[PDB]
Amino acid sequence: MAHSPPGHHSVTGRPSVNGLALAEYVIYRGEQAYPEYLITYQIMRPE
Amino acid sequence: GTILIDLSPDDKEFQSVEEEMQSTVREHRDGGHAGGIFNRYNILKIQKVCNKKLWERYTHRRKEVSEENHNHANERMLFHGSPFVNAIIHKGFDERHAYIGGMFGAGIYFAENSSKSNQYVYGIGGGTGCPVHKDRSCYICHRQLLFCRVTLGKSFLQFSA
Ligand SMILES: [Zn+2]
Repeated sequence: MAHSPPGHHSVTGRPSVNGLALAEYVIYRGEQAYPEYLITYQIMRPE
Repeated sequence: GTILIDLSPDDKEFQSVEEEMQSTVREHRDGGHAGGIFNRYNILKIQKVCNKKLWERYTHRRKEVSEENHNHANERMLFHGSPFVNAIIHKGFDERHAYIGGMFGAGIYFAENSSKSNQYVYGIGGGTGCPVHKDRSCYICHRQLLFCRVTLGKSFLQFSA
C-alpha cells in the first residue's frame, strides 16, 4: 500500500465532467474504515 | 470475533440504509458494461456486522485522526464493493483490499454512489461477471456491498476532469 499525501488522512476524488457523479474516497490505512452493514441484493432489469 | 445480526425490514435502520443504496444509483459512462443495466435494486437482506476488536481498532485510529484535525474525524458512511467482502467482515480492511491500479493510487476505495461500488462487486471492471453465469449484468445472482463508517480526517481534494 501507498501512503497518504503529507498532512492528509485520505484522498477525495471530486468528480468533474460528469455533473451527476458523486465523490469517491481513498484511505491508506485499513483501520480508518469499519464495515457496519453487509447488504445482500440483486440488480433489477428495468421495466 | 465477527457476528452478523439481521435487520428486520420494519426496522427504521433497515429503511435508512436501503434508502441510501437506492437513492445513490446513477447511470454510468460505461452504459452498464462493468456493473449491469439497472435503475434500482431488490434488497434481499441487511446485516449489522459486529466485531468488538475490529470496532476498537477503528475507534482507536479515529481518535488519532480526530486529534490531528481539531477534534474532527470527518466520518462518513460510504459504500464499498469487492469480491473479498467475506474476508473484510472477518479480518478487517488492510493492503490486500487495496486497488493498486486506481485513479488515486494504491489504497482502499469507497464511493458515495452505491452503483459505483456495484461495478467492483465481481472485480475490477466487473471482472468476468457472476461466478455462475459469467454475466456482469446478472439479474439472478445475489450480490453483496458493504456500507462502511470511514474516517476521512483532513482530505486531499483531487479534481477529475
Ligand atoms: Zn449469475
